[PDB]
Amino acid sequence: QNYGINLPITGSMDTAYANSTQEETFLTSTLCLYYPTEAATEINDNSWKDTLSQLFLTKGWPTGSVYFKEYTDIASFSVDPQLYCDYNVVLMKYDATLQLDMSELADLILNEWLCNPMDITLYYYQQTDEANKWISMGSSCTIKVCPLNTQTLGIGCLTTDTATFEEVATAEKLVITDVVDGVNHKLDVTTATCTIRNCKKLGPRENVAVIQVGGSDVLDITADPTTAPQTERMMRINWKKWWQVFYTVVDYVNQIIQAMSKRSR
Amino acid sequence: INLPITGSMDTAYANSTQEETFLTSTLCLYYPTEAATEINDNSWKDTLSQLFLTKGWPTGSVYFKEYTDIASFSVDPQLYCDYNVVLMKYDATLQLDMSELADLILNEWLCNPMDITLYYYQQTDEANKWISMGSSCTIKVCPLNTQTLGIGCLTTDTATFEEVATAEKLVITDVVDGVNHKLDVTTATCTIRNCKKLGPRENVAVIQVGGSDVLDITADPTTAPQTERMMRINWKKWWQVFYTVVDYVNQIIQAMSKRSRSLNSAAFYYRI
Amino acid sequence: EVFEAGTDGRFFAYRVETFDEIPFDVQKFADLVTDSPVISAIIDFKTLK
Amino acid sequence: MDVLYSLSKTLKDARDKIVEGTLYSNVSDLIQQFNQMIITMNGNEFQTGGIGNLPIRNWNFDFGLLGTTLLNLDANYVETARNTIDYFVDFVDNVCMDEMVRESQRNGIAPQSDSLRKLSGIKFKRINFDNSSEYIENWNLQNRRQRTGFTFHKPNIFPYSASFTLNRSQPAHDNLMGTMWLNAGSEIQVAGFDYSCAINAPANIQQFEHIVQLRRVLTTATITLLPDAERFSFPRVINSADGATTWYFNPVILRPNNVEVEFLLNGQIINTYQARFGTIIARNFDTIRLSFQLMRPPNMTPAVAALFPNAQPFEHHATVGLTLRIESAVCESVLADASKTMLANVTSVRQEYAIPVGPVFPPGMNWTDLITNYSPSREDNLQRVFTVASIRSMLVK
Amino acid sequence: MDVLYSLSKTLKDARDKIVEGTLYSNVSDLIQQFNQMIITMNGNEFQTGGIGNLPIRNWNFDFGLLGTTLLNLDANYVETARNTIDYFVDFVDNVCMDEMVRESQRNGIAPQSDSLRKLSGIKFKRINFDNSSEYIENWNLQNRRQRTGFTFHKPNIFPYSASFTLNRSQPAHDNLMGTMWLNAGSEIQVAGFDYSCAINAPANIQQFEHIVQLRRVLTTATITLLPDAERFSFPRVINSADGATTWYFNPVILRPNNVEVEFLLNGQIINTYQARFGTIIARNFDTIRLSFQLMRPPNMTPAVAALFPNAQPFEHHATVGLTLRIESAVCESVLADASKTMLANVTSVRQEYAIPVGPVFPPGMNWTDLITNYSPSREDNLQRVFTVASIRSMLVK
Amino acid sequence: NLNDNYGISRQQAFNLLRSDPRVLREFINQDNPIIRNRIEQLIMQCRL
Ligand SMILES: *[C@@H]1O[C@H](CO)[C@@H](O)[C@H](O)[C@H]1NC(C)=O
Ligand SMILES: *[C@@H]1O[C@H](CO)[C@@H](O)[C@H](O)[C@H]1NC(C)=O
Ligand SMILES: [Ca+2]
Ligand SMILES: [Ca+2]
Ligand SMILES: [Ca+2]
Ligand SMILES: [Ca+2]
Ligand SMILES: [Ca+2]
Ligand SMILES: [Ca+2]
Repeated sequence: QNYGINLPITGSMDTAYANSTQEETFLTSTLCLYYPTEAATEINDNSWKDTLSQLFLTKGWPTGSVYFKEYTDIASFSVDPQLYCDYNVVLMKYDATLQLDMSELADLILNEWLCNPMDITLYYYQQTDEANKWISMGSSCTIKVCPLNTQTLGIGCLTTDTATFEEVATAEKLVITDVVDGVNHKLDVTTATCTIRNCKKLGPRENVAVIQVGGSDVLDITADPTTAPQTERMMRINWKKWWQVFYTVVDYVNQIIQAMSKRSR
Repeated sequence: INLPITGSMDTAYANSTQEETFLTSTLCLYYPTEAATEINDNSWKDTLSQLFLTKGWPTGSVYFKEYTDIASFSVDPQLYCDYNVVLMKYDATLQLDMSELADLILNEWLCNPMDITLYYYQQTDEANKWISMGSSCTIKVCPLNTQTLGIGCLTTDTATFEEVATAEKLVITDVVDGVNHKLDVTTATCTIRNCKKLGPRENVAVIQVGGSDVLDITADPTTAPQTERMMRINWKKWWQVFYTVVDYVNQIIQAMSKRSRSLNSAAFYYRI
Repeated sequence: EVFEAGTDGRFFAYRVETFDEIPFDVQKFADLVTDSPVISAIIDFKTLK
Repeated sequence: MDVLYSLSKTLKDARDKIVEGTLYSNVSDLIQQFNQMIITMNGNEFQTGGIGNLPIRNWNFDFGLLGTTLLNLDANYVETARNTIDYFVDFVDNVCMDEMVRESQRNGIAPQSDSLRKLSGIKFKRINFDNSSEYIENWNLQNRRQRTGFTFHKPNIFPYSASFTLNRSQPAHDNLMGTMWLNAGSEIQVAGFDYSCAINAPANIQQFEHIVQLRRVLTTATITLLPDAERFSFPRVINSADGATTWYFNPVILRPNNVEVEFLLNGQIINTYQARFGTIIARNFDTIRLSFQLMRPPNMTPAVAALFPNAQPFEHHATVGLTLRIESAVCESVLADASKTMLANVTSVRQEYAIPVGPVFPPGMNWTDLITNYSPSREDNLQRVFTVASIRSMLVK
Repeated sequence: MDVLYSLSKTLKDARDKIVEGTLYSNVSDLIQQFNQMIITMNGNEFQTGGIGNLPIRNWNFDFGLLGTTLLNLDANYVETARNTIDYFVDFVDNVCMDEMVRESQRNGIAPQSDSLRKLSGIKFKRINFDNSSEYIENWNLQNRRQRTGFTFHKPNIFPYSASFTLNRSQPAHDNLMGTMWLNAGSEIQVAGFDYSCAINAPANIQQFEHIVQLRRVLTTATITLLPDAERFSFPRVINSADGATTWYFNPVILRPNNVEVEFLLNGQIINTYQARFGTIIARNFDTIRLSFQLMRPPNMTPAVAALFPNAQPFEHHATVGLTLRIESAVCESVLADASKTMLANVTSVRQEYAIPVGPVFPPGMNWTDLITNYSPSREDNLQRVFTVASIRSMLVK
Repeated sequence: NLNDNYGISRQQAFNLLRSDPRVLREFINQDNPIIRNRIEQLIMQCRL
């Protein structure tokens, strides 16, 4: 059990495919859904959770392995999302005005970020690679940046007059900022109501699954404007009600969990 | 990983992994408000940064996270740094608090939630404890017998329950391992979790700024150990304490080792 | 054994006493030109012969 | 054994040379050898078989000699010679079948099939005619210790081994680095794959090495090396080590750079080849080291830049391959090939007469598990059965 | 080679037997042998040397016979005989020093040092007197292939390896499990160490296995198996595999329980010993499997209980050891020992005369790299040089 | 040690005496431990 190390693995091509770990992973794992308040609002039923649980019970998932966790709105969810389960599903409504925020949410939860803190009053920060971004959470973040030159002086901005800084956010609950990698930036931030963290995007999180409910696929996880990929756990649906959506999820929960895979870290 | 590792005793190998990360370390101090109070300066953080720069740590690697009180810090301590140092003042009326904080941060915990009402829980081994965090946690416990009745207590009258925590923010409760207990906790103001102790956290280092060594990290009274990352200092000012820490940070860093299990921000893992 | 070379992409291997071309041996000319003293081709093989 | 090969060779040369119309000048020496063999045999009674479905046969030799008075041969002589040769041919074939099926760890070179011992006695030594064949020659050499050699064409020296090795793995198998090899018979196909095309690795390069450690030495190997191995160059769905989950593999073949093929003997490097593909030679080697690299192209056109992004999805996996075939070689020991049928005759005899599993050979003589542990006992018994199989094949095909 | 040994033996026996006053009835046969040697040698010119700093010498034998007329030898006879013998002794020493240096991958048994090729002729075969010594007897036998064997006291068959293996590791190296071993010469000192003392393990038991795979099969080995390995029983500061960092090792010895020693052959088991110590025997083995355990004491005193707590610090690491020393043994092949100076003579000659490195033996003939790869060519050449070394040491010690 | 174990030619010996980089690096590429050890020791002595 050599943890903290990475060793060469080996195998063969003559070994046969083993049994189906389904009907056991459901029992020794847990499934957490994240629905919006609009769903329960439209529904207007108190026993819909027990109903979906008794339905899951047919697919194999036992009674107390399923969890439902409401969220009033996509931004309130983006505010410190704490996903601690063994299989997470996230039903996400589409709004053309919220596109960037509901893509930042995806880039935050679908992936696994290694996040170090940040202190703006003392230091001036720079990015090193293309995956070392700055994610800001809080209730209203107003972020301004002033890049510096080789000799610690601004570029189109002054290091005293914060009004001359360059604005990238304006009262956003979640922000993910990428800047030019190789230049030191001086920052202004609403530290009182927002925390900023310098995070490196590691390999992806195979434990969550986003399901867009409405419009066409728009989520550009990769900040670089060349890939625009569609990952396997990035699902779309077209909706007019919510019971049909929940029945679809329950009937196709095995494909979802096949698209997902228990975490590594 | 299950596979094995090999070695030797004659070689001088020199062949080893080289890679990159956040810029070759990070460090975070946790100092009490009293220190900045005594100092009365608004440039001492930058002063200490430029000092650490002599020891090698670059500008954007050292951080300070002020904490008002030991209890406030114990309430949801969110450590996310590659090296953590915790300066901690001595107070004989707080021994259990600043030993529970140590047993929480120095050791690595795997915690599952708990539903007091619908269920009655128990401990399996000598490492499965119950940690409760919040603003004021008053806990009461009634052991049970084979026939699901009480023992010196009554399932109905909460006053008959036996008290173990009174007006505490962090509590680490160990009860008899192998019996079902019924609990009463201020669930409105505190959250209790069934936690299991794992291999230690080599990423934090406690520094008792004051009196003699008291921290009994191990709840069992027979060990009373003292780890390499459990330090002591004698103090009359805070500038001298910080200069000492800075002059001897390379030994602190030789005593601390980066994590092995995974990355996480809190003092315990969640596994439902 | 003399190994010549030029930036214009010519390469002649020959002998010292009786100038007579020979197949050019890369992976030997390189290990020689690395360390062994190198000489200018003012009297290059064509004119030399 | 030498006298067995002598019997088989003079019987072959008798069925061939002794034909109607031919001339006694061409066959007088062979006829004298035949008559000497008959004189030696006559009066001895042999037994054969008694293992599995081999029947127990008793041979009694009382024959007449062959005349030497004629100049040209007639049918009245060929008929006698044929009636006298068929019996000896059946006897030698039955002895060879009785000997190919017996095993022993104690002195596997010494003969089993006790009739063959009796022939290895010192009265039957007047039968030797010529020990010319390669197998009997190397047998006599080994008895009179000398540097032998069997020249093999496409030798089956590698046991079938298809397998992979992952040096950077995950549960979801979405960013992998590793090497995959199929070592089969006389050929090897190795291939190193990286799903990131060496974007994070240093200098935009990733190193792959495969060390094949042969069980027996080889010499004068003529080898054909090529890039871009085939069977690891198309989409695949492979199970993990524990056979629990599967992972996909969609390759994109590049060329191996910094390629180095090292033929070693006792760890001492012997032959080295750098960036040379085609027909190469190895003079003495017990180990092969194939060490290649995967180099990210620094300049890329759009159609290939769209395949190697700086993000984890990586639906195209960069690969570099090498194929290596040992077309011909020489070995101081005995193996199987694509030219000779000695192994097939042995295994066919055993499968036909239903011999139980022996202490030495595995069941069915699976060359994989019989080369995997090429111990000296197995090597001796294999030389022996191969020799008598060649001897039998010289008579019955 | 037989004639070289015969020369050496009859010169030895001439320097021993022929002394003033002795009786011709005791040395008549040896005098006839010496005179025949002189006759066979008279008229030949030998050359010796030509490699490294070894000089080039020319020998021309024209001596006179030894009188068969006397009854009691006198000093005027012994003096002439010794004047004759010292030349032959210098010639034989020089031939042996010419032959111990040369090598060949093709027919290493076939002589080198062409004076010895000349002595291999059929006009020199009349010199043979007797071949009784162990090495020459095994030489003649292995040529006339038979079941041979050399007897060894404390043989050097294990190549020097001092290494460990961790089945549970961390970067801090505070809770480990693994096995350490020193395999050197005739001794194997192995030690399985667990820092937790098998508290988190099932049944309070932790297993360890150590598999040694010899390159040549031994026989009739007398072995001493003791517990509590010594050189893995004191504090240590050992480096990681990758050399990055180090770790402390403070051992505390415990007995190995349910111990097992399996002496195997081609994967099959031959001998098995359970909970036996002291002197043991092994009739044949190519592989040794030591299997031992660490059993946490169910009962414990205050001190040892305070040394083995249920928490991670673990400042006293439990260990279980085994020393295994091969005292005597027997082997079909040739090795080194702690009794014989053959390897020492060979290496001393090569080092003295600055012999360039050859195709077969490793540089300087370091027994570690010579037994880690003991291929048949190396085996043959080593047997040859060891035999001529024994010969040279029968004369000059 | 080198002349004894790795038997050495006259030219190689003269050039090693003269401390010739050509033959020194020919050995260091021949992977001669008797020289690689000395050179690694020069490193471990040229550290500071
Ligand atoms: C594997 O699956 C087969 C087919 O359903 C089943 O017969 C077998 O019992 C399974 N293996 C085990 C260990 O149960
Ligand atoms: C490390 O490198 C040295 C020289 O490059 C080499 O001799 C040694 O074998 C390497 N280590 C291993 C374990 O191969
Ligand atoms: Ca946003
Ligand atoms: Ca960037
Ligand atoms: Ca501006
Ligand atoms: Ca407390
Ligand atoms: Ca009570
Ligand atoms: Ca407990």
